[PDB]
Amino acid sequence: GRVRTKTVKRASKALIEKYYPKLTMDFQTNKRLCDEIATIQSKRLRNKIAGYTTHLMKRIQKGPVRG
Amino acid sequence: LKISTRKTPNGEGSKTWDTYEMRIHKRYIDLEAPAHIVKRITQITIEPGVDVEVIIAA
Amino acid sequence: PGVSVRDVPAQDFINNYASFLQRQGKLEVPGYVDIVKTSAGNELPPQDSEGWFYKRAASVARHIYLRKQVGVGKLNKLYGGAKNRGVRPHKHVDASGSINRKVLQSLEKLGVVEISPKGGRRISDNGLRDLDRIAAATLEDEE
Amino acid sequence: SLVVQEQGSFQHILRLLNTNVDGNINVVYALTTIRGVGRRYANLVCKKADVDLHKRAGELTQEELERIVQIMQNPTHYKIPAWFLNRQKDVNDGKDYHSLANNLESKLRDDLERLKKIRSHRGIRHFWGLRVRGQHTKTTGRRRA
Amino acid sequence: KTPVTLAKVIKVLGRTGSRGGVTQVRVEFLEDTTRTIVRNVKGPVREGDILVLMESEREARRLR
Amino acid sequence: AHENVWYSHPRKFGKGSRQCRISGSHSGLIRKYGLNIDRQSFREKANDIGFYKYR
Amino acid sequence: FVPVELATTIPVEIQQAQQEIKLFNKWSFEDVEVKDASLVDYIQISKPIYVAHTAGRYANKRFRKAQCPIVERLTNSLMMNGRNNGKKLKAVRIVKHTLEIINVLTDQNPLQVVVDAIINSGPREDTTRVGGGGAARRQAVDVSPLRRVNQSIALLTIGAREAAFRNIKTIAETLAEELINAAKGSSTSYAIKKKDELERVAKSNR
Amino acid sequence: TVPSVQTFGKKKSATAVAHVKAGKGLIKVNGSPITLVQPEILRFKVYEPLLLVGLDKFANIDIRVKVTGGGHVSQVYAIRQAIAKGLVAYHQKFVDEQSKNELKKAFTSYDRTLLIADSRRPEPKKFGGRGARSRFQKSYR
Amino acid sequence: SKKSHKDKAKHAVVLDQDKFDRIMKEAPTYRYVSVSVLVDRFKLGGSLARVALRHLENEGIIKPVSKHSKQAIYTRAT
RNA sequence: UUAAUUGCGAUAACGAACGAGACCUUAACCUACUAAAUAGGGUUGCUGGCACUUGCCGGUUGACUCUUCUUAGAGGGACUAUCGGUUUCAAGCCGAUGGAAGUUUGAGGCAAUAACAGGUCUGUGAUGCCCUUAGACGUUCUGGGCCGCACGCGCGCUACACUGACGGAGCCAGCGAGUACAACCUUGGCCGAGAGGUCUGGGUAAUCUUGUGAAACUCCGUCGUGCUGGGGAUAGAGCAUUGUAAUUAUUGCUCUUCAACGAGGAAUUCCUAGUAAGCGCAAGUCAUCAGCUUGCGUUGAUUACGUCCCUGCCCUUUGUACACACC
Ligand SMILES: [Mg+2]
Ligand SMILES: [Mg+2]
Ligand SMILES: [Mg+2]
Ligand SMILES: [Mg+2]
Ligand SMILES: [Mg+2]
Ligand SMILES: [Mg+2]
Ligand SMILES: [Mg+2]
Ligand SMILES: [Mg+2]
Ligand SMILES: [Mg+2]
Ligand SMILES: [Mg+2]
Ligand SMILES: [Mg+2]
Ligand SMILES: [Mg+2]
Ligand SMILES: [Mg+2]
Ligand SMILES: [Mg+2]
Ligand SMILES: [Mg+2]
Ligand SMILES: [Mg+2]
Ligand SMILES: [Mg+2]
Ligand SMILES: [Mg+2]
Ligand SMILES: [Mg+2]
Ligand SMILES: [Mg+2]
Repeated sequence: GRVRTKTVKRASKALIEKYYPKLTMDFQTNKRLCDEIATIQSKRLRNKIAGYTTHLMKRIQKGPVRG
Repeated sequence: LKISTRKTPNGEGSKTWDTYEMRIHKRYIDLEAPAHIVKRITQITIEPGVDVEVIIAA
Repeated sequence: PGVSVRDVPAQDFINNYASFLQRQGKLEVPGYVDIVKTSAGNELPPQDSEGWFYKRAASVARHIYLRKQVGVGKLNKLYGGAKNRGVRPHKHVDASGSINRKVLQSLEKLGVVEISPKGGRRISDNGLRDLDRIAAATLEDEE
Repeated sequence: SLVVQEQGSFQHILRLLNTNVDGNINVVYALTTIRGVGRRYANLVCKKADVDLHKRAGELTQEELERIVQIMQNPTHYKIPAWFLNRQKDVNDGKDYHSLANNLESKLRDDLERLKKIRSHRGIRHFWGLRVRGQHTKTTGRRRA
Repeated sequence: KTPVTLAKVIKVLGRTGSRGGVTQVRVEFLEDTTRTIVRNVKGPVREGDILVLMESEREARRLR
Repeated sequence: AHENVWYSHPRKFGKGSRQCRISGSHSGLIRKYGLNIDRQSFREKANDIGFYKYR
Repeated sequence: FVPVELATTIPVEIQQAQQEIKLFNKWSFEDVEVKDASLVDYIQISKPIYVAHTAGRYANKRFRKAQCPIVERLTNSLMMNGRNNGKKLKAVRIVKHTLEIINVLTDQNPLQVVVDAIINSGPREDTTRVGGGGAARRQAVDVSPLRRVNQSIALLTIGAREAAFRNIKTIAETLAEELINAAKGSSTSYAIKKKDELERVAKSNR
Repeated sequence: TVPSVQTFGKKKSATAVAHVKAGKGLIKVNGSPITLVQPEILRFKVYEPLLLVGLDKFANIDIRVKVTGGGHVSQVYAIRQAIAKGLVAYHQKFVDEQSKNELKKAFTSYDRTLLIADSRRPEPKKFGGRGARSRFQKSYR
Repeated sequence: SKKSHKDKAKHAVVLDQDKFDRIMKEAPTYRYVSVSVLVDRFKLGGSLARVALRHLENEGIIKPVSKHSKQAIYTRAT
């Protein structure tokens, strides 16, 4: 039952829309980028944000996507 | 430091309890050190909440 | 090579030590044997009417050899299980104290147990020597 | 290990202290079938009489029965302690006895009628047939049978 | 006689029954693998099991 | 109120030997660690004391 | 067979040729095969085990229950009553005694007897409640092979249990008798009797 | 210094600490040889690394295990895991890679818990029931 | 408080000479010997089941397969 | 699609707020850091024993050294990561692999709007009104009751026994708690058969009780299908403890009588993994008393991994003569 509610999806969308040249395919590098370029309070939310950012980046790499 | 307590002040209601608690951390330190500087350390850098105690043990 | 009590099974060593202590005339049994429950937990005396005291002494001697030092109350906690409290839930009931006290004094007379400075009683050089000797006896008895 | 057990001598029924007792049971648990004698007391009486514990009551000899019988009527003579006795301190004459098959029930009945006559609360409660040792009776023992 | 036959499931058609504890599958015979039936199972199944049937003309009907 | 009889009963122990320290009540008392506060007042003042709901 | 020298002397029989893992160092898992083809992959004699006791997470996913060793499942189903519910070492001892007893009677390596009894005592067609209250009946359906294994184990243990209850014979001996009788089609077995009756009832309610 | 390392193995509340040294094939638990483990019927459980690997693999290697906490069978599983992990760690540290990999292949292909600690631990109890996740009873009348 | 079973003594509480020649005659030809098996034939009470069962370990009349308590497992000597 | 008004989206809806989630506590994993005579380990001392080969099992608050386990701080770790299926190819689901961990990782703590004439004036020196306020419904003292018993019902405990009872022997935890203006946790040594008694010594606590040497459990024997060595209710007598005071048995212990009880109808309760169940221990009540509760740990499963059939819950559509709302 993992659905990744509003906050992570919106934050990842803004992260991609403002930092696409710096984002990569790897989860760990994007995790460090999420740490440095954004002030996520906790770290579980940070990991979820980085994971959805990686998923959206992979979808973009496959092709162009809506939103 | 834990206490369990019934929530209802009157016994009526579904049986529901709660557990209040603190933790005490101790972290003792011992020094093979000179006299005056050690005491001056004890009487300085005191924060409310944390309690300092000194035992000579000499 | 050399052998300690740790290298022999517990039950066989205890049985052999009880038999050896029974064979020789030392280790006097208190005059109140055949009488006692051995603990409030039990409801009957030992099934082995005579010789059970030797078994208890053997177990006690092995226990002091293995552990650091043991008093009387600690043995009371060790022996004794669950008392059938009629229609109430079972609990833990400490063993009888007089029996273990007499066991320890008899072991003192045999020289196998020495009074320890830290309280309680520990093993003695002569007694632990006999314990290793009879451990060897049991071990080469096996094969 | 095993014995033929001398066919023609193993008893099957006994009458020790005017109660019929089956002899094929183990000696201590055969003695347990007489009123006022339990497994502990019978076990100790058998132990003091030197008769074999694992023996069968229907196979031990006659003088064994009479020695056991003698032991279990004046226990204090045979080093049975002051305690472990059935009725100690004996509030009629102060001499610790041990009640037996007929004597136990009879003397319990005289004690009961003494409590009835003395007009004690315990006595009248016994006379009524209610609980004596202070248990609740709202839900306990609500059926005679 | 003893016409015990075997049938390997090729697909599971959901779970049926008023209880909701029985399932419905499409079984294909160990022989003549082009001949299949629909059958009701009472227990946990998945793609790969081999049911034992004492019948072959029977077809499963949804239990209501 | 003869002094020999008034409040003459011993109160060294039992239900009424100690009170609530908040309400003076003898019911629902918490004697753990010398709190001596009854349960409801404890629920009220736990956060001030240092007790919190944690798990 | 090449006794390895060590400062600790493990017994020779425990050192002999131990690339030949046995159940209780007595019975070989090889030579044991499943006669029925339907119940294969749901009887786990394939893997070797040195004890019928393993703290395995056999109840996390849906179908790992099959991968549990079949003897282990028999042990786990023996420990079934309130008076004896958590005791499993006792169940292991009972199963061990049953295996030696079965070895005594008709040697027929007892793992094969266990497997054959489980194959035989499992029903092949069962029934379900389908009646709509007023017209309530039973309804004939088929059983999953995993449920066949489960049910066979269940009735075997139930029969052993009520054979041992207030009876002279030990639980191990009653279990051995039930397993031996269910190895064949002997109707004197309780598990096979329940199987036969249940299949007959399912036949009556097609 | 003698080549020697220290490993450990855990159960619900059991913990076996095993020191492995270059010895003479000497396997003791709590100062007693492995053949006399507290119980008797889980003894093969504690021989299991020995026979799975083969004794000749560690014939000049000595074992000392101190096991504390938890009940009997939990302690036994703790010794099992401790001995297995000690063997694997020693082979990694001082012997070779392929040897340790072969030991891991022999182990993990059999009762994965031999090298991996069990994840299951007891569930805290809750009010409203005598069990961790059970309720008391209802009356309704 | 019932009376349904109506069981008799049904057990030889004491061994007899004819019963001894019996236990010895089918000491073999009983290809599996145990307490329950021995008492199944009405000739042993059950306490002496262990007595005669242990006695047969005298001249190797039967062989032990396992000697765990609470039961016994013996086969005929071959 | 989700556990979710959780998202993908379509759109007279656009932006938002509370709830859910996020968040904290806790349980895992840390041979990576910091460290430790209130935790452990190694080497070496000084010794004990057995072996005689240099080795084994021990003792010492003698030294040097270390932090793997035991601790607790800062941190790391998992985000469904990789891959394969399936999905208007989007949200997402299923499987395998690597993992410690892939049910929201497990368990919880808070937990929205609106409401009940739900409970509590008997928790409050919270309290409006009414009552009483002197032989008082105030306060205190003595004794009794809150425990009675023709009866019914609700939580449970012990059992009906062989997977057992009883004897010995093995010997394994984690939560706690513990004395000061009072008298707590008790080791150890002597007595007693036991409860218990006495003399000393520790501990205001990782130091002492305490490694709480707990039960179930394991090994060897006695019992042998007999309401029996099961079951221990009901009673008789005696010995002690707490208490100003124990009778209407406080409680513990010793001997005896040993009752109903043969797995329990209709009916009905709880529960899908360290779960249920068995087993006990600690803490709260406590001067003494649990068969209770709150927690903790030991041994540890069968059977699902689904459904709307019974009992209900959420959203939508529909009908209503209902709105104190199908009582
Ligand atoms: Mg014991
Ligand atoms: Mg026992
Ligand atoms: Mg019992
Ligand atoms: Mg029980
Ligand atoms: Mg439970
Ligand atoms: Mg560390
Ligand atoms: Mg994919
Ligand atoms: Mg959660
Ligand atoms: Mg008022
Ligand atoms: Mg008043
Ligand atoms: Mg009342
Ligand atoms: Mg209730
Ligand atoms: Mg009994
Ligand atoms: Mg502990
Ligand atoms: Mg114990
Ligand atoms: Mg009886
Ligand atoms: Mg209460
Ligand atoms: Mg479900
Ligand atoms: Mg209207
Ligand atoms: Mg109507």
